[PDB]
Amino acid sequence: LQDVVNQNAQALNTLVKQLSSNFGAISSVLNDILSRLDPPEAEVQIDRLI
Amino acid sequence: QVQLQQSGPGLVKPSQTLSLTCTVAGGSISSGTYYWSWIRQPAGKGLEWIGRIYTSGSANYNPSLKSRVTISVDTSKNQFSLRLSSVTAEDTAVYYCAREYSSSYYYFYYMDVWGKGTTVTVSS
Amino acid sequence: VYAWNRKRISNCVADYSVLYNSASFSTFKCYGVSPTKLNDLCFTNVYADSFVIRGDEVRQIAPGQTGKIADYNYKLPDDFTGCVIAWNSNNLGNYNYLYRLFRKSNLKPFERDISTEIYQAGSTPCNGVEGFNCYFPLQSYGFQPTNGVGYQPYRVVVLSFELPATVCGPKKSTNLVKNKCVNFNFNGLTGTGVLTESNKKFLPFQQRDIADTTDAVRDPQTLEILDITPCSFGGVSVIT
Amino acid sequence: CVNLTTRTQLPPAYTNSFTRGVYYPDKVFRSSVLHSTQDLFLPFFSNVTWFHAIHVSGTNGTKRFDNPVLPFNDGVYFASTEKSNIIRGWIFGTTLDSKTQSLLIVNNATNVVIKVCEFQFCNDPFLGVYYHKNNKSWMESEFRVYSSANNCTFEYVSQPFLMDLEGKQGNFKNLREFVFKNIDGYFKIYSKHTPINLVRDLPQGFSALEPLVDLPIGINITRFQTLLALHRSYLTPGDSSSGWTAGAAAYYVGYLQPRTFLLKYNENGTITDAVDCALDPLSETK
Amino acid sequence: AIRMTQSPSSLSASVGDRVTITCQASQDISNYLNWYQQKPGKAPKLLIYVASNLETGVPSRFSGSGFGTDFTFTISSLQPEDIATYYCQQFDNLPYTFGQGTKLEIK
Amino acid sequence: CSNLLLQYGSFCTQLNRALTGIAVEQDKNTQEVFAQVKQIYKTPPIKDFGGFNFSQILPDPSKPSKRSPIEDLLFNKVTLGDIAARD
Amino acid sequence: PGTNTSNQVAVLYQDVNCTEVPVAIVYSTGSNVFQTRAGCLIGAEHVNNSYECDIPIGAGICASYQTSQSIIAYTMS
Ligand SMILES: *[C@@H]1O[C@H](CO)[C@@H](O)[C@H](O)[C@H]1NC(C)=O
Ligand SMILES: *[C@@H]1O[C@H](CO)[C@@H](O)[C@H](O)[C@H]1NC(C)=O
Ligand SMILES: *[C@@H]1O[C@H](CO)[C@@H](O)[C@H](O)[C@H]1NC(C)=O
Ligand SMILES: *[C@@H]1O[C@H](CO)[C@@H](O)[C@H](O)[C@H]1NC(C)=O
Ligand SMILES: *[C@@H]1O[C@H](CO)[C@@H](O)[C@H](O)[C@H]1NC(C)=O
Ligand SMILES: *[C@@H]1O[C@H](CO)[C@@H](O)[C@H](O)[C@H]1NC(C)=O
Ligand SMILES: *[C@@H]1O[C@H](CO)[C@@H](O)[C@H](O)[C@H]1NC(C)=O
Ligand SMILES: *[C@@H]1O[C@H](CO)[C@@H](O)[C@H](O)[C@H]1NC(C)=O
Repeated sequence: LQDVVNQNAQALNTLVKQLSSNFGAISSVLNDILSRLDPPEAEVQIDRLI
Repeated sequence: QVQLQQSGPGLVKPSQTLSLTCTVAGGSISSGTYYWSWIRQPAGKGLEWIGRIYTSGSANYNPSLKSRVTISVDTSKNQFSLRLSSVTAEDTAVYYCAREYSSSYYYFYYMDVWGKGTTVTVSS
Repeated sequence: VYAWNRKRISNCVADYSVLYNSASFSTFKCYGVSPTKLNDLCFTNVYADSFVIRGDEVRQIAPGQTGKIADYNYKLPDDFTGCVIAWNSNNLGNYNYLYRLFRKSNLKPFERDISTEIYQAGSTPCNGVEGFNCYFPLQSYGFQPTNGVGYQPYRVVVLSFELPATVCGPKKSTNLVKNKCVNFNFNGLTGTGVLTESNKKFLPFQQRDIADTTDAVRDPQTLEILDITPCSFGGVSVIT
Repeated sequence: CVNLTTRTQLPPAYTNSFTRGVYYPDKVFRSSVLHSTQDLFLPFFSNVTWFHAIHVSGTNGTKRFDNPVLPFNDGVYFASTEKSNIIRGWIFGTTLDSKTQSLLIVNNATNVVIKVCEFQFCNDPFLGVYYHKNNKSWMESEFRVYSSANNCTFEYVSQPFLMDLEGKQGNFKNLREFVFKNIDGYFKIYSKHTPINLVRDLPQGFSALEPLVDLPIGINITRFQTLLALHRSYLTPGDSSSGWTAGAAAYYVGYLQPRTFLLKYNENGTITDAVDCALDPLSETK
Repeated sequence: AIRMTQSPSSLSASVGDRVTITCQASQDISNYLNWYQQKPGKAPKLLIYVASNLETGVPSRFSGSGFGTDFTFTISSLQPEDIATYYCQQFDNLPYTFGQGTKLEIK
Repeated sequence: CSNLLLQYGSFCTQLNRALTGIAVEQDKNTQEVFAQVKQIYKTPPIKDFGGFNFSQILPDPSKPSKRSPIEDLLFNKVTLGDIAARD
Repeated sequence: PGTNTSNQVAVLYQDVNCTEVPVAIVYSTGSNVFQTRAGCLIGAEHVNNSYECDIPIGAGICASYQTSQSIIAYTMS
């Protein structure tokens, strides 16, 4: 029984931690991207993150 | 010209509490530059330091007597006092009060002014 | 170029608008941030390097850009965030802008070498003696006023910075609201949410979660600790 | 200053470093987590030198030990313990002959001052001043054996961080862990004043460091040292008072060898347990 | 505690001679050595707080030298008023311990 | 970001539908495995039981919560700002 | 084994010839090196008796912790 809960929890933690990943972009926070780069060339970064 | 003058009972019965006081004149004891100490000398013997007290209240004593000795300071009246319990035949001595001065850049420590002393005898 | 100056600027609040309104600037370039959005961001240890090149500058000055002067004097980091500016200064015939001639080894970005020793270009090596075919370095480049483009001096200035900031722009500070869903821009970090009270020990400065989401902020003024909680949201079920 | 080239003898001693030298990587708050990261550190158990140069009035017949050469080696450790606040500043640089800017620290006195001057050598212009109870301001005298330079830049003044705490005839109370790091952004400094009752044995308790200052500099450092040789002169030769006599210094040191650590912040926000990775297969598993 | 041992416990000397008394501490005390004078029937008086300098009102004939654990106190020219007991005292250990004393007498 | 996701078909709808189907099917499993009789029987006061004893697994007639010491111990042994799991 | 019981760890090199582990190699010393079809086992002595499996390894070799205090590997019973 403990295995099911442990596996589900670990999977969810990994999914959450995946957010802190720049994926090759300038930053791992989209708000930083918005505040730093204007839309005409921020779409590439946004698309990579998505 | 700071001078220290002692007020004591002179005689204390065995197993009673000896109380001494040293009046400091020529300046206030509340100055943080000095350490005020009690020292004693038995008749015909050498000198044995009993303890000091910093003006802030911190006290320190010879370990051989730490349990029985208590030194206090009263800066509002510029005196400091000694209380020595369980007086014994070896407690007969002249008791001096003295000021110590020290620096922090150079932690040398020396007794630059002394009191006159007071004879304590322990007898019934 | 080989002897550039590094002026560190901090605790300043200047109008980052005239820096491009200057029509004297031949061309304005930014590589890390949007030029219009220069006031919003918070900076840290701004640098003010300055050097000049004879015409063919932009062809060599760029992140990951080769070029003899660029590869022998000063390269930019591959991950670079700055805004270099360039403008002609020929009016300011004048063989005083002496340049380095050649360097045997490539120069690491952000290192300055003042030493000028005649390298052993020829086969004969010598110590302290000008050897055979030893090309003398530090040659003054032609700057005749009537010379055409690509041979004229400039007044290029490169502005590099790092993104604990204390480098503000021309944005006026405002008042604080507690326990309400607001758009907060505290110093560098901005976001949306509700600001509440929380009481822990925060000897370390500023801000923090499993997802690294911020949970507390050090107020730049009236230094205290607030807590950030997302706006109440949830799913809607339409029973019919 | 520098030294009187009194290199009488050099006994090299090695000591086993226990769990020591854990510092805060970045100024971000965390609590009750197990965040793991890689950065500049020193190994949990690495042999380090024990430079027994603490010649407080000599070791035996004014047996004084010098400390001329000490290379930086990409990062440095430091520690010392002594009642007397003889510790005075550190020196950094490659040539130290007005060729590279050298980091000079003066402590105590009024306030701590840090300079990166391009001076030739240790000037010692006023390092012996108004000491003990000379209580007269002649100001005419100056330190004899060496001269002074003038070139300077980036003077910094602050409250003295080289704190002696309570300098008193206690058992053992003072242990300073001044850790110096060099990165392009800024020369980073850490400190931790701890009371430990063992003098020869480096404490095995698990303490942590805290940041001190953020001074931005990008100059190259290849060697370090410390000059406690101020007031080394006897004042008057008949007087024969160099402080007490000459000086003394521990300057227990070591080098970094960076790695990856796993730090466990406690409930309140401090470091309770840190573990290495490559120390052992069990460490890799952890 | 730190034990202090002086070479003479008592001595008799004549007016004008140079007298030297040594003090030895059980272990290295650096230069933390103070010198006290005990006149007959008088309170203790500090003479040499540090070997280098002389305390106020201390006759110039008193000087000190020495190193490590062994220290010397010298009177270049004894006078009849110098009859007294001289004590050395360390403060390296926590107690401000004093020596056993040296009685200096004048012939 | 919301606008830029609109150019990717209906990925979000597919994922949401899949997860909703998951959520439905677990509770279906529970209803299937547990609810097999539609007459909630009442526990008779245990007196005879031919001499056998059952006080450990029948729900406690004392505490209002219809649990048993075996059941309570089983619940307490499992280790799962409202808390949803271990982490 | 469990950290509560001890801290002694042993290493296993997968399908690396024990006759060639000198190329592969405080645990690199030759103290008790055993060869299994699953690889080269370093840090545990070999035992000849038969016990139930506690930590599987490969090819039937099962390892356990029994007391002075060290790790053993044996044919699974
Ligand atoms: C900035 O605000 C702080 C808030 O306490 C205040 O103390 C300080 O004087 C202000 N600085 C000024 C007005 O220059
Ligand atoms: C430190 O040096 C000693 C020398 O006696 C050595 O035995 C020990 O293994 C060394 N520590 C290491 C290598 O971690
Ligand atoms: C400071 O350095 C300059 C070299 O740029 C030198 O000319 C000057 O004499 C120096 N100042 C001194 C030695 O006081
Ligand atoms: C800094 O000094 C070190 C000393 O080892 C050297 O390796 C390095 O190349 C130097 N960096 C420079 C000169 O930029
Ligand atoms: C955290 O601080 C509290 C303050 O009451 C203290 O009780 C607790 O022991 C601290 N936690 C530590 C030291 O790990
Ligand atoms: C059944 O178990 C209960 C629980 O302890 C006990 O009170 C009762 O006496 C038992 N009845 C038997 C053993 O017949
Ligand atoms: C392992 O070494 C032995 C040495 O006798 C050799 O016969 C065998 O072929 C080797 N196995 C390999 C290389 O897979
Ligand atoms: C285990 O068996 C092998 C097979 O011959 C033998 O070499 C070894 O000595 C034995 N170990 C024992 C009996 O402890």
